[PDB]
Amino acid sequence: TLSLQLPWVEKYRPQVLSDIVGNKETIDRLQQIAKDGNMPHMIISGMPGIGKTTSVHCLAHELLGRSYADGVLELNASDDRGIDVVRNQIKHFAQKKLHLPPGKHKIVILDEADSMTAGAQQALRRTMELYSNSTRFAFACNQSNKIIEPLQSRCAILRYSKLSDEDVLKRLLQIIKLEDVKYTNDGLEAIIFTAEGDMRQAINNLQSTVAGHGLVNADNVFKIVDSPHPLIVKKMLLASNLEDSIQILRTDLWKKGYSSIDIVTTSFRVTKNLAQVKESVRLEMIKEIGLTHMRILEGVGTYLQLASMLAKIHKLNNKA
Amino acid sequence: REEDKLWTVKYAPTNLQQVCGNKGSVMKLKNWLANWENSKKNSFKHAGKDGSGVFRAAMLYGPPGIGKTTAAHLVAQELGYDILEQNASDVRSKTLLNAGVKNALDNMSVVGYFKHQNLNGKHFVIIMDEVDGMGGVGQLAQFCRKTSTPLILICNERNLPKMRPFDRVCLDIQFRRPDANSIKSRLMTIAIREKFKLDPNVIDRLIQTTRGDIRQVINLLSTISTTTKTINHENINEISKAWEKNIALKPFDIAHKMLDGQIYSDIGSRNFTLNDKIALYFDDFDFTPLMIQENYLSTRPSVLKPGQSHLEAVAEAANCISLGDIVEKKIRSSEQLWSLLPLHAVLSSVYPASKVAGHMAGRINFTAWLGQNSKSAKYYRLLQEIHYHTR
Amino acid sequence: MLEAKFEEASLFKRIIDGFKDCVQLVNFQCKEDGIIAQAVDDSRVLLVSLEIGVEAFQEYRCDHPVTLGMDLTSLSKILRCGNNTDTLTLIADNTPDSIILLFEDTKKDRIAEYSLKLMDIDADFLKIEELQYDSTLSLPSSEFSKIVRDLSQLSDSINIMITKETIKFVADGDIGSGSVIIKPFVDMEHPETSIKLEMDQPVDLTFGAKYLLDIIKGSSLSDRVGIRLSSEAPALFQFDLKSGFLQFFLAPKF
Amino acid sequence: ASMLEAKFEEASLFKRIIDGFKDCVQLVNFQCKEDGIIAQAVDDSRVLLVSLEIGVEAFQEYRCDHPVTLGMDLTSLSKILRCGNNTDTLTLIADNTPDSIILLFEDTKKDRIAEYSLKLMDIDADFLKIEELQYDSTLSLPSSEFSKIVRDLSQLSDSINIMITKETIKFVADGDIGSGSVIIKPFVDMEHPETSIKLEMDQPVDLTFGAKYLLDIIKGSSLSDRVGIRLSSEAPALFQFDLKSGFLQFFLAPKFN
Amino acid sequence: MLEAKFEEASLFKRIIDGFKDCVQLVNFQCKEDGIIAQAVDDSRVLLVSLEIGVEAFQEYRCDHPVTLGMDLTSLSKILRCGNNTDTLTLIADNTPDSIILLFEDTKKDRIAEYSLKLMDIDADFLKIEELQYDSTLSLPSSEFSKIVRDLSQLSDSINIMITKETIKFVADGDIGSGSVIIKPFVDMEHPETSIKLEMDQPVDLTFGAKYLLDIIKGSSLSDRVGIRLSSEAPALFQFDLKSGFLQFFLAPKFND
DNA sequence: GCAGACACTACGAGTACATA
DNA sequence: TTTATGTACTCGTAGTGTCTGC
Ligand SMILES: Nc1ncnc2c1ncn2[C@@H]1O[C@H](COP(=O)(O)OP(=O)(O)OP(O)(O)=S)[C@@H](O)[C@H]1O
Ligand SMILES: Nc1ncnc2c1ncn2[C@@H]1O[C@H](COP(=O)(O)OP(=O)(O)OP(O)(O)=S)[C@@H](O)[C@H]1O
Ligand SMILES: [Mg+2]
Ligand SMILES: [Mg+2]
Repeated sequence: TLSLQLPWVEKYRPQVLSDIVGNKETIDRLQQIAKDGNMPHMIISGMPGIGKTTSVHCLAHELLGRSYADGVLELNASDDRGIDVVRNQIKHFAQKKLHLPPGKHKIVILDEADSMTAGAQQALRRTMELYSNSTRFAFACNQSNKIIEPLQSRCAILRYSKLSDEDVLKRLLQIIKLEDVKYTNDGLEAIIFTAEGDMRQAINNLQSTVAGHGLVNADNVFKIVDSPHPLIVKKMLLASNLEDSIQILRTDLWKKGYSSIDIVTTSFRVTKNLAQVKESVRLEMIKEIGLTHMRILEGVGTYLQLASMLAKIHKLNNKA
Repeated sequence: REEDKLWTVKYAPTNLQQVCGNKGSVMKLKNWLANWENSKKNSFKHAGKDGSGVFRAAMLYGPPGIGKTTAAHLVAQELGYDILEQNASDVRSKTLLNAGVKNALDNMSVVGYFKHQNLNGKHFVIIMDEVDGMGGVGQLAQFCRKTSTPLILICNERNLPKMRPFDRVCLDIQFRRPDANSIKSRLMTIAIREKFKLDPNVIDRLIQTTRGDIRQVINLLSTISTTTKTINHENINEISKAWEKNIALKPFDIAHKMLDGQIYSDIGSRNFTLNDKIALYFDDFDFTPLMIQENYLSTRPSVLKPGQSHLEAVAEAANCISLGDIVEKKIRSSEQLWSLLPLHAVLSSVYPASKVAGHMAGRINFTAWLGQNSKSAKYYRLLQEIHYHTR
Repeated sequence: MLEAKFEEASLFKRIIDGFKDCVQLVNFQCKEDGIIAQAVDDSRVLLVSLEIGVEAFQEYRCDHPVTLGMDLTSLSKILRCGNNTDTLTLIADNTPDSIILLFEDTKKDRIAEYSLKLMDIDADFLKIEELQYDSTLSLPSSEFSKIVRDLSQLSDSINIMITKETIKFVADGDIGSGSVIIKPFVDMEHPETSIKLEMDQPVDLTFGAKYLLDIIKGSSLSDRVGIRLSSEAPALFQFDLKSGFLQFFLAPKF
Repeated sequence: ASMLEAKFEEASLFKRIIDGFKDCVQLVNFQCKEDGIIAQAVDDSRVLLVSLEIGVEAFQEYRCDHPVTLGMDLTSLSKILRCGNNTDTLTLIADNTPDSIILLFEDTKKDRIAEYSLKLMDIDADFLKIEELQYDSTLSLPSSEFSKIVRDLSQLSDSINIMITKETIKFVADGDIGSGSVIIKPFVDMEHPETSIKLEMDQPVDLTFGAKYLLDIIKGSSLSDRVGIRLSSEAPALFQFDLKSGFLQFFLAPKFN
Repeated sequence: MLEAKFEEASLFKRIIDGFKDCVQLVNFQCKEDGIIAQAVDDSRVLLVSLEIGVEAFQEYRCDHPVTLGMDLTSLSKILRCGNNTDTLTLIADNTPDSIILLFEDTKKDRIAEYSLKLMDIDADFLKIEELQYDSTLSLPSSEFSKIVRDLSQLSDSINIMITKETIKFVADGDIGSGSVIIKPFVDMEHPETSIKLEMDQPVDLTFGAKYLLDIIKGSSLSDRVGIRLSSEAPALFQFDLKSGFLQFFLAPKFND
């Protein structure tokens, strides 16, 4: 068993703030914090895979250098971050006396901060308020709703947005030029379409296509990784002909190996996130999709139930 | 030092004349703590001019970042009272609270002995900041009944049932959202002191979007001044949208926002999509289904379809409320299907309120099904008692 | 630059055991004359002042005055890890971010070197006073500990009376009465059993028992303890260590 | 009468042997043979491997003609050993490929007789031929000293790093409270031969281990007066506790990086 | 009218310790011959009988027959003051709605008096149908508790197969099987450990687990416990006492 | 060595969340 | 505030064990 090569997701992880693409204003603000040194408490939020925790790690590396071994305390969901056994850890770390450069402070990376309990954040409130001169915190959560409002009242809100296609394409081309793999622009746009602004997904699909076919042409890309089924569901629900919707359902989901419950949940999510049709029509569509969802969850999962769901969706859509 | 300290720390108020807004509440606190000893000499058998003679304890609540902690600290320090604070970072368990400041309820300040005329620099003022971070509340209430030192508490939400015992054991002082003029002046001073330009019309929108959170306003100013020192009316909407605070909403306000007729209008749905309605329901998923049902029939409807009367809309909303009941029963059963919550959200709050939306006929009433159900459960128990006794 | 060599890691463990129950953060201020520790309880009601003479150390080398603010729990844990018989050696580098306290064993050879991370104690310094105390009574430590543990089962209020030139202890209160009067115990045969009292004015001071246990827990270090009472200034519970002194300041209850 | 008979001199020996590695292992696979009884068992995390072996000299009488695979459960085994007087003479009894074994808790030497039986457990995992290899180092220190060092260092960090270089044993554990650096110089004493820090040297080793697993190792220090540790950069750590007639190894897997 | 003065405070407490888990409450019936308090469990399966003599437990003065029904939790809470020297005093006046439990100590002058509430039960059935038992067994109670807890930990069902010269205890469970056999062995030097099984007819009855645990909980009542088995009849677990005895009954559930 | 003291692991009752 | 399992967290308690001591 030979030692595995490090995956391109981790091999080409950025180590400096310049390499992170997307959200130019946020990255420039982070760079100005980096050279300025006056890091405030911040909470970083966004959709997964767009570069949240890597910016935190890069900023922690840049602000303080050889002190990175002991000047930063990183915590995560794998560590049992509770109210009692962990309040002492941050209390000691903030109370720990370590000599920094004049404009640098200790960093407490509470990575994946949306999973902590309420009491832990309640203690962290005064923990942050007391030793603000010595230590600074860095929350990195997918969802900022779990963080209580006292924590939001003393933090710098840094909202990341989903990456534009141009930035993903730019960093992808950088990766190709460092790896020297033959590429076609159609294949690259296929990767961009499949990723949906999720960068790690783009890198993983690039890995699979490169190591599966050598060439990243569009046919090989669509052979290896399938198109995202939310788009297929949205296409199916928006069709005007019932026969067309049924054919799309069967061919693209039932013959491709998709569970009925997955189709129902994706249809519910697409309907609630859809905006072209009238609001009320979306309300009855959601009600019918939920009725079919109850039928599926109660035990009867069949192509017939999905076909009936589509038939009634067309009944509401075509206005009787 | 400078340039290495947080902006919300170096610009903290130094006296009671540097607090933005809440002049009445700070004045009330100063009067109460400046007359506690007279009440002690009076043995707490009558009130004073403002009523401070009956309450040996006070409590402060309000929105975060408005100045409760700063007001408490400045009031304690100005009269020389030695601060003795307990916080959520330390344990407030019953045994440790009895093993903590219980002896300090009538002792003296040894550091007050050593520090120092400071006539009243020789006593403890006790500070439970962040009371909501909790039998701790019972021990704190029993402390409030019997204390030989000045005592105040700082929390955020009195309406929570866990501070219900604090109903009439403390002198309540309520802090509100400060008026924008004082914050405007403070930010003018800060901007002219920290070399970055600030535009007067921008402070109003910053306070409006930040929802009266002065500390977060200072943090916003610092973060913007890190790279773009100039603040104008061009990027005001960009900054407001980027730093908008998604605060949770109270059940009565949830019912009010759900029953507002604008969100279901064609124009009003571009920004407040139904996904936002689901997210608004999910804040309090245990009270919203009960709140919608008890006041969806006491409004003027403003979204009536042509040829449809108010009664028809009421019936069509009641049908989906009944459907949501069945959905909830499947959710909270042995099967325990909690993936069905988004469906229950629609069927119990969104659709029934999408037909009777409009201004209130009266006003939003608290849910009565809880009290009626409790009384019915007790009546069932008493019925079973007499059924078994006579059998 | 700090090199504090102990003849054995016994008296240091004993003093840390003695005052670790009440105070939780101390601040060792090391100077040429030796080491000075200033301690304030978390309730800010009792103050522990400790200084150790240079002759207690087997060898003490210092260059610059450096402070060391520690944590009692971690320090006590690290000290208990090491063997009692070993010879402690406190070492602090140019940067006082961490101390290097190491245990040396004469038998065998086991250098169980340990490192402890310092803490940033607040800017409050020592403001030691010299105000006159009316009462200075100095009695055996063991029997004082015995009698105050006997009286501790009563109410928390422990008031000391200086009436009639005789040491009069009272432990009365709400739950019961604990008034027990003791007599001077001066003896010519045993110098370790001697009691002297100034008796300037019968002043009345009351204290708390749950802390007084923490004061009397340090009775192991010195067989002779002296309560120095003042009309206004806080009480003093001084223990005359072999080289320095270890004294407790207790704020009078009221 | 029964094919497999193993009458212990005392139930205390088997109780101590079982309690030595009861905590760190859930499923045990005994393999009785004529040469003796062995037990190769793997932890749930598949990091710590226990290889019990009891020679024929630790049994007052022993006889097992056919090889028997006794896959068992230590929780119920210890529960069975929990009941029964410790002075009693245990006699392990099993049939030809049985569904259970019989625990003869013969009280004293007469009168009361117990017949506790534990249903045999189907463990199809074959024994792992991890015996030994060319180990870089071979040290030998008293069990009490090693247990004390591990117990002291576990309170300071979650990882204990064992380093051997130029006839010197060094334990370091850097953590949050502090960083222990307990060091041992090898020596030998004729006056007290039990305490002797033996050592061998081929190449220096710097291997780190978890704290909880090392505590699990030192829980078994009551069985043996001496413990022998052998380390290598390309081998799991070996902790050979010497018994009255056999041994009890502990193949611990070091962390990487 | 009732003056049931008890010699030791931590003796009636020792009895109610056994009484606590066997049944939730008992209906006391005090007579000058002795104190009897029998109660029926919630399952109507386990029967508890109480008998207290008059020669010991200080002087007993039952002027009138008094029937009282009360709980044991509050009784234990009052009897928590169970010092080795303290005594007991039972006083029941006309309409004894609240019994005053006087504590007087010989070693110290401290006194303690408490009142116990009385609930309205007025229900007590006393019937002892069977006295003849095929097998009568006496053995130390601590060993009985040990063997019962060891067998009940392994299995939830306990059966006994009494044969010639063997008092066989067998417990079959999913985890395994425990078949402990004890022989009748009497040492004149150690009366407590003496074991005799009188033999008239072999008895094979299958019992439960929680009932056996409740029976063995009161192991400290007697050094030697009298175990009586009768075929096709309820069992009798008689615990001896200095004045009287306490017997426990159980139905031998059997579905084969 | 028996007794107390000590801090440890183990256990049980209570609360709060459950879709983005 | 009812909901009605399963999960996770937290605290408190009861013993159980080895460690100091006379
Ligand atoms: N803007 C970016 N520029 C370059 N690489 C990026 C960028 N965003 C993400 N990546 C890559 O994404 C991988 C790791 O992304 P992460 O930042 O760890 O994901 P994330 O933002 O933390 O989302 P979650 O919530 O943790 S799943 C690495 O391979 C990075 O190179
Ligand atoms: N009225 C005010 N005027 C000026 N600065 C203020 C005012 N209120 C708050 N601040 C600033 O906000 C900082 C912190 O305010 P705090 O009083 O600690 O907030 P808070 O009232 O405690 O709310 P919590 O505790 O987070 S819920 C102060 O140090 C000031 O810099
Ligand atoms: Mg991440
Ligand atoms: Mg506050």
